[PDB]
Parts: sequence; structure tokens; C-alpha cells
Amino acid sequence: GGMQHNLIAFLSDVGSADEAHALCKGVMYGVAPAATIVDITHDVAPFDVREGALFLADVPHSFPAHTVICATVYPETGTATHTIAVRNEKGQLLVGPNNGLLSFALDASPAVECHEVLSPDVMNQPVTPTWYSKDIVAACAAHLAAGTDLAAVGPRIDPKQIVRLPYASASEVGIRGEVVRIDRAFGNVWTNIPTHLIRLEVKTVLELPFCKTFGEVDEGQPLLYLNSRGRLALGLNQSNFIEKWPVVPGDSITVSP
Amino acid sequence: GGMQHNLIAFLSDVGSADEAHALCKGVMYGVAPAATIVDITHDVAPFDVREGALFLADVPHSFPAHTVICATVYPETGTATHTIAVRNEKGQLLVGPNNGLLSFALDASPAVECHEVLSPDVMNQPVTPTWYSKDIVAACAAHLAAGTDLAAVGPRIDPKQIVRLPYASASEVGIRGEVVRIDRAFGNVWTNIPTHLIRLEVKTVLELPFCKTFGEVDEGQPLLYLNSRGRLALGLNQSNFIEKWPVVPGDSITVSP
Amino acid sequence: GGMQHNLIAFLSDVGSADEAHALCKGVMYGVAPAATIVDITHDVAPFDVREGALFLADVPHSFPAHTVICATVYPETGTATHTIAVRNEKGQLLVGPNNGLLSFALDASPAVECHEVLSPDVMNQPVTPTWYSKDIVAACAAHLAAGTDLAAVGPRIDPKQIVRLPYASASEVGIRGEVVRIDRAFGNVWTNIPTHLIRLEVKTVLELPFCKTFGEVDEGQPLLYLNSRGRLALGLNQSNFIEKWPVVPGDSITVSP
Ligand SMILES: Nc1ncnc2c1ncn2[C@@H]1O[C@H](CCl)[C@@H](O)[C@H]1O
Ligand SMILES: Nc1ncnc2c1ncn2[C@@H]1O[C@H](CCl)[C@@H](O)[C@H]1O
Ligand SMILES: Nc1ncnc2c1ncn2[C@@H]1O[C@H](CCl)[C@@H](O)[C@H]1O
Ligand code: MET
Ligand code: MET
Ligand code: MET
Repeated sequence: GGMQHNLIAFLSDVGSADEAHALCKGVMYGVAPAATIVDITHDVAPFDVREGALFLADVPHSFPAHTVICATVYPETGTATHTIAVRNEKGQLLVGPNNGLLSFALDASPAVECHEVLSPDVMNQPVTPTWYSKDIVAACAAHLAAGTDLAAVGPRIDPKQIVRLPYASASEVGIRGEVVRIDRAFGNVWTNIPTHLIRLEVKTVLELPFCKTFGEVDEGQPLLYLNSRGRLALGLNQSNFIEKWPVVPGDSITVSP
Repeated sequence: GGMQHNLIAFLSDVGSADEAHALCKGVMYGVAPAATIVDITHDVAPFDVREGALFLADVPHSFPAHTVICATVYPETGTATHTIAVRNEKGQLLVGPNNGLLSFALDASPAVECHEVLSPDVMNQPVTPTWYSKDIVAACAAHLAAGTDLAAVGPRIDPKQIVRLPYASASEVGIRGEVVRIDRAFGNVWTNIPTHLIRLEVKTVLELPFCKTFGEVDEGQPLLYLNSRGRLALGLNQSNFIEKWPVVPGDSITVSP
Repeated sequence: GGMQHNLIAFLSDVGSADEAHALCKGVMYGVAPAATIVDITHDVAPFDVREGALFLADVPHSFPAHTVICATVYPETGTATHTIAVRNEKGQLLVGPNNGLLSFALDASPAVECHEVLSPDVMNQPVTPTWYSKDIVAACAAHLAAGTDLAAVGPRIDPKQIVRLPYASASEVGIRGEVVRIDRAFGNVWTNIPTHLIRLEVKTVLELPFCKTFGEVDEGQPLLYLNSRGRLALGLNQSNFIEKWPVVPGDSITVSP
């Protein structure tokens, strides 16, 4: 049966500059009054399922077991692509479109049970075809939060029926990797190079010192370091790296002695 | 007498980029510790009472009955224009400046009882003339949330004494309407044409297919559809419509066979 | 011993455009499930300790006594500069880097007891050198919120060992002052001139009327007024002042009859 998950972790691409995300929400308190709603972010680039998926990766680990991860970038709203409900190995519940959005969250804690959200009893009637995020995803997330059995949302599916996004691995060739994501607020660059395969040379060619933290080099100076995810990163001490060297997600990066 | 409304729905134009909205809030927890504060948005254009009012329209329906709708775009702060407190037909309470801000929220669920907020016992002493939003609107919203009788805020007024913003209707002439609001995050255009009066022709003249949802046309292609509010809308499938055809609120739109 | 502080007031520079601030947070609910987390703001300019400190000034007064003020602009993360935990005269608890961030908050309500956060039992193991904000500041803030004794975080220090940021006073010379902060959302200018030392002349030279509130002058017209903090301010009635006269923090301002 169901279990109370009092904490809803809410992620979308509708922004926080208008009421859309708050309505969702209004709906969620209606179903689950006791729930604590927490925004992950709503400022995922429009339709960008990959970026949303990347933002969700560290969520399962950072959040307690009584969490409903509600992911809501759904450009396929009102079409054949369904919403899915998942229970992971930590015990957390997650709800979102079966479009690859939960890919990296499930890498952190794998799927133990999944179901397609097909039952109207966990939906917000009547369902608007252009707003599945509110009427299906958010509504279902609140029902599971209130303690609804996972089985009641719809029929069981295999974990392989969950759409997964491709993630490129770094390999020893020197080690070649790529830029996965830029830390928007600061301009730091994150790579897919783990601890793990490792003054070094990074290829434009640069000689960068490897540090434990930002303040080990002078203000404005570049550095290499390992982030919280065990991956290699580039930054300027108290400055914006991608304003000096404008890299984009997907670009190659090679590290050699 | 009063009734507990545990959920505060908070809307302003002060943004979320500094502490202003959080102070409000600090004040609200002081009066009502048990209250759950939820932002509708704070990114209403400065002084734009119309935009704020549009953001509030779907709030009464989306939110449960134990909600205090706290609306806070108040360029008339410290002048003769008072704050009002309202109880609607759903049972929800709403507080804001009598400047037209609650207009469209009251269209959704009409006013059953109204009072001007004049009593200092529901205010945050001393009241700063430049911050009525915090010291009167937010403070009063928290008092009503805690269970304060509506009558205690100040003297009763007639619903007609509530300032209302004009809303232009769409009419059959072909059907002529206007652009009411642009969906900032995606670039979708919303019109005032209901379900209801309706490949069609939209006047620059365009031939657009009428769809149930975005993904019924190819990526980048334009479409016509009905939104959650039962009104006609324009969009590009996974793209920004007002970047292709830059329309602004108020502009005419005619739909013919 | 410790006391429950159920309300966490959370301030950072990591923005709300991605998951970073929400992870912090995830961590906080893990330690303190009953806690109510409230964002002050996350849109403090990168590394800008001064701006963050200014945003915190009015927080102690606006917020109740059971608040943990969690301040998190920490460019010195992973270096010798430690996190500190403070209990002020109001009874509130505050946690942040000993880099000047809590300076103006402590001006409002002075430090009664302080400790450096050195114990791992109030931290999030293992601590990432690049994320002290999450693993030390946010974790410790949640522990104190749950009721952990202030003494348990680490060794006691003197209040003078707390780094303080310099604040320039306005003086009678006519009264000379400076621009402290610009009200981002509206364009209003705040000065360091108190009530207190005061149609007036403001030096480019302008003749401005002194008003109680914005609407005492015609739309678009400039005015002088006192803000909620008892300090002199400049603005345009329903317009953006720094778009007409582009002043920056630090610039001189002289007021004479
Ligand atoms: N023009 C558009 N094309 C495709 N999808 C769109 C869209 N506008 C909004 N959405 C998508 O609609 C979802 C609501 Cl269910 C939101 O997540 C948003 O991603
Ligand atoms: N320069 C200005 N002119 C007129 N109104 C202003 C203003 N600055 C802020 N407000 C208005 O002051 C209110 C606080 Cl009570 C906020 O809602 C804001 O809308
Ligand atoms: N490139 C950089 N240089 C110096 N400090 C940086 C930084 N990037 C993030 N931080 C700082 O890291 C803290 C996490 Cl503990 C955040 O508060 C942020 O202020
Ligand atoms: C998210 S705060 C600073 C960014 C950094 N790269 C870290 O180690 O995550
Ligand atoms: C708010 S999500 C997508 C926008 C859309 N027009 C809808 O039907 O509201
Ligand atoms: C923060 S709302 C309007 C700004 C104003 N200067 C006030 O008195 O704080």
C-alpha cells in the first residue's frame, strides 16, 4: 500500500515570474493539506528535458526518504507520452513525464517499482490537454504524498520502458571528456571526468593548478578542482569562467600532464 | 466571527531578488506562526496593477477554501486609497489595495462581504507610509489567517465601492478579440475569445491549424488551441511565438473560416 | 542548552535558477523535519558579501525570536575562514561565514553568544571543500533549529573576533552622505542620511520636494522621502529613478536648504 511522503520537491520550466507554478501547488494543497512544497527550480530552459534531468540528479541523495520528487517539464503534454510514478531504492517517490526527465535521478537511486499514471482518481478533473503538469503530474504527486498506493495510479510497467537520456562517459586516451553543465550563478564549468581517472594541461591550451577550493589561487585566476559530485571542474577565483573562455555543454575537454 | 485560513497566497511587484518580500513574511509568521506562506509571484511588473490582477484570476479556483489571497502591488501606498479585506463565495479571504488588483479574482468567486482595513489592531505598528504592503496588507492577511473576525479590520463597504478594472469582451463581427496576456516563459499568446463563439484564418494574415495540444504540429510550427481558462491561444510547438510575431497586450486579433 | 527555532531564514548568492539552493534545504529537512524554510533571497550578486549583509539588516526585526538566520555567501569556502554561530539579544540564532556577512544583522540585534562551527556532529559528512554553505552553514543551521546547544557547534569566541564591514556615516557639513543601496525592483535610491539630521536641494543639482509617500507628486516626478529604516531616499513617482539619474552605491549626496 501507500506511505505518507510529507515533502514535495517541485521542478518545472514554467518559471516563477507568473502564477503557473503556484497553481500547481494550489492544486497540491487541495489534495494534500499537510504537505510541504519545496521548489527545486522553475527556471529550467523552456522544453529542455536534458537540463531539467541534470538538475534532478543530486536531489534523491540530498532529500530525505519521505519526498515526492515532482518533475514537470512536459512539452509532450496532451499526447501519447504518459506520466509515470516511481518508487526508488531510498523509498522516495517520483512523478513526471516518461520523456527522459527522471533519467539522472534514477541513476542516483534506481527504480524499484513503476507505474504509468492513467487513473482519473489521482488526476485533477477535468484534465486540460495543454496542462498535464498541473492536472496529472502535480495532482498525482500530491495524492502519493497523502498516502495513495502506487498501484492505484495505473498499470505497472518495466523499468526499461522508462525513457532514458544518453550520458557520455569520460575515457582515458591524457583523459578526454566533455562539458556537461555550466554553473549559471558563478560561471563555473562542470565536466564528466570523475575523481578518479586523474600543474596540469587542459585543452585553446591552458596550464591550470589543481586545487581543493577556489581561494587557493589569487582573485581572478583560473583553477581546476573536484566538485561535490566527484567530477572535475573549471573556475575563476571570485570571477566568471565562461565570460573569459565561453564554453557550452557538449564541448570537448582534454586533461594531460 | 473569524475562521482559520492556514494558507497564505502571496503576490507582489517587489521581486524576489532582495529581502523586501521576505520581510513581509517575517511579519506574517509573527502574527500567524502556523500559517503556510506560498508565493504566487513577486515578479509583477513595477506598479502594474492590471498584470497583477490577471495573475490572480485563476487563484481562487486552484486554491482551497482556507486560503488568504494576499495581493500587494500598491503604488498608492500612504495615500487616500485604502486596503480592503474580502470574503468570497468559496469561503476564501483576500486582502489588497482598493485599486483594481482583486478585480479578476472576484470575477472567479464574487465578494460576499467586504471591509476597508482601517483598524490599527490588525496592522504592523508603526505603519511606514511607503510600505503599506507590509504594515497593512501583509499584517492584516496574517491576522485573518490566525482567525480574526472580518468585521474587526474596519467598517463594512458595498461591493460596488471596490474598484474594478475594465475587461474587453470578444464579439462576433468572423470573431474579433484582443491579446490579453503573453505567457512569458514560453511565448504563447492568450486571447479573450472563449471556447465557444468558435484550418482557420487569423489576422498580418496566417493560416493556423486548430489543435488540442502543442505536439499535434511539427516542431517550430504555429498552432491554435484552447487553454485551461477556455480561451483561444496562439503558440509555436516547442518555440517562442512572440519572437516570430511580436504581439503586445491590447492588440487586435480576428479569427475567420 | 539549546532551544527550538522552527523558522529558518535562508539567504545566498547561488540563485534560484537551479537546484543548488534546494539541496541545501533537502539537507535541512533531513536534520530538522519540522522546520519551516523561508528564502530571504538567493539573488545576491556573486561573492558580494556587502550586498548580502545589507539584505540581512532588517531581518532580525521583521522575523520572530524562533528564527535561524542562515546566511550563505561564502567565496572563502574550504579555506581558513570559519563558519560562526550566533545568538542575538532578541533570542534569534544566526549562522554564516565569519567574513562580514552578518555585520548589519548584528547591528540591529547585537551578539550575546558566539561560537565557531568546528564540530563534525553538526555538519553534513563528508564535507565538500567547495560547498561549505551546504555541508557546514545549512547543516548547522538545521541542527540549531532542531534544538542543538550552541556550545556543541565548536569553541566559544569573543564578539570582536567577528569580522565587521565598515559602514560610512552621514555628517553635517548642509548634510553630506552617500548612496548605500538601490531598490532593484523600482529604481529607488537609499542613502545613509537618518531622519533626523534634517523644498530642498540635492547635489548635478536638483530641487526636490520632501514627501511622506510616492503619490504626493505627479506621475514620473522626483521626490525625497524617509524609508522604513528611517533613512532619506530618492525616487520617481511610479517610475525608475536610476534610469533618469544613474547613481551607484558609494556615490556622494549632499542635501541643503
Ligand atoms: N509551445 C509549447 N510547446 C510545447 N510545449 C509547451 C509549449 N508551451 C508550454 N509547453 C509545455 O507545457 C507544459 C505544461 Cl503541461 C509545460 O511543461 C511546458 O513545457
Ligand atoms: N517609486 C514608486 N512609486 C510608486 N510606488 C512605488 C514606488 N516604489 C515602490 N512603490 C510601491 O510601493 C509599494 C509598497 Cl507599499 C510597492 O507595492 C510598490 O508598488
Ligand atoms: N568561483 C568561485 N570563487 C569563489 N567562490 C565561489 C566560486 N564559486 C562559488 N563560490 C562560492 O561558493 C560558495 C559555496 Cl560554499 C558559494 O557561496 C559561492 O559564493
Ligand atoms: C554550488 S556552489 C559552488 C560550485 C561548485 N563547483 C561546487 O563544488 O558545487
Ligand atoms: C501554462 S502551461 C502552457 C500554457 C498553455 N497555453 C496552457 O494551456 O495554460
Ligand atoms: C520596499 S517598497 C518601496 C521602497 C521604499 N523606499 C520603502 O519605503 O521601503
